Amino acid sequence: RQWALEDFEIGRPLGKGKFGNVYLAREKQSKFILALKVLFKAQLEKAGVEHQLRREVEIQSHLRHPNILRLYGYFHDATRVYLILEYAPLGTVYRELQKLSKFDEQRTATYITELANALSYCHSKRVIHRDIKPENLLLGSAGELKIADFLDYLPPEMIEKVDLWSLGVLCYEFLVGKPPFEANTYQETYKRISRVEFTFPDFVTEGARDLISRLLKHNPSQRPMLREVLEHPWITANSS
Ligand SMILES: CNc1nccc(-c2cccnc2Oc2ccc(NC(=O)Nc3cccc(C(F)(F)F)c3)cc2C)n1
Repeated sequence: RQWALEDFEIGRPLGKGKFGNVYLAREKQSKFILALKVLFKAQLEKAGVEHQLRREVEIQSHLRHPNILRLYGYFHDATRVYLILEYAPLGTVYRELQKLSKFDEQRTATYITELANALSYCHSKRVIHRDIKPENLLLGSAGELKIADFLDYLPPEMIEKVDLWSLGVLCYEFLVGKPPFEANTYQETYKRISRVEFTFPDFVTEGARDLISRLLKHNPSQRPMLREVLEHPWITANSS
């Protein structure tokens, strides 16, 4: 397939992102609704990520999972790069979280389940996802989470099995409304993650504390496998 900008009808802006604006779009060849990101060669060059982007897209093109935001393909012209992406009608988990302040245990477990299934898919094909932020987590029409990930969220080994640490930080944030190691200073945040200093408010149930505590280990090897997250009693009791 040899894509071009002529193949799409451009609709409303969906906001700014890292290295370009994202627009609602509709492909003339199929009438199908999607999202189009516009990037700039000069901006990608000035930083030095042009080679990292070309790799990410090649990997991203070969991933078919309902909990990963689909990259249908890509193209470029003289001065721009274009990503053809699945549109997520329900927005970000980030925005939802600040709207709702926090999530109950059914919403959290269901999300973690969805994440762990997407992270399992990627494991069975030797693809590794680093840190995962709520900003990179999008929502489809049926409310299902979709990963759009091509300090507070980084494990101790990346600042001094990364998937699992991310699952633990998110599970905490979803229920509590703030990341577990957040502090007023970058140095204080550093100390928290390195020493793994988190405390639960009174309302976090014991089953959730067991999962989070097993996920937030300093030693990467002592973190559970993704199957063990999916079979955890708290997860299966609360997931839809
Ligand atoms: C509302 N529904 C909806 N639906 C689909 C999209 C959006 C969307 C909207 C606004 C912004 N990003 C949006 O989606 C994204 C689109 C790509 C990316 N990833 C990305 O830009 N990665 C990226 C870039 C440069 C260099 C690099 C590199 F190579 F350096 F790592 C890696 C991440 C998001 C989150 N929104």
